[PDB]
Amino acid sequence: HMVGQLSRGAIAAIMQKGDTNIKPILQVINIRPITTGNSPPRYRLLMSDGLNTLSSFMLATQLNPLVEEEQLSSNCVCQIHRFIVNTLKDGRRVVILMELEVLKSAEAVGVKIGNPVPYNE
Amino acid sequence: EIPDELIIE
Repeated sequence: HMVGQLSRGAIAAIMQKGDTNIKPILQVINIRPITTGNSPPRYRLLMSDGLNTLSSFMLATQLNPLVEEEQLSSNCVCQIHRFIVNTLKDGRRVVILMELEVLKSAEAVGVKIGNPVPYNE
Repeated sequence: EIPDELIIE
């Protein structure tokens, strides 16, 4: 029951209740760089709580070494210890990951867990 | 879904 390892319902809680006290366990589905200019690179993530995916996660730049040294990568399972929500002028919300711990490496997990569907914001 | 040019603003 691999989905029992993920905080099912955390994405809805973040995006509907603005709950930032939870420390949810999520799976990275994908990571890619965001287009940037003359600045530190920035990374965006598609994350899963087992029920939903959400593509609006951004890594704080202080966490860039986790991506660049390949510890945070697609399929890994991580616990979010500190995050903030930012709401854009157009109404869409971005979740900025400030502190996280990788609980299980991508190589130890190996696959997308469950069948999460995109969150309807 | 949010484009790169808007996600960082």
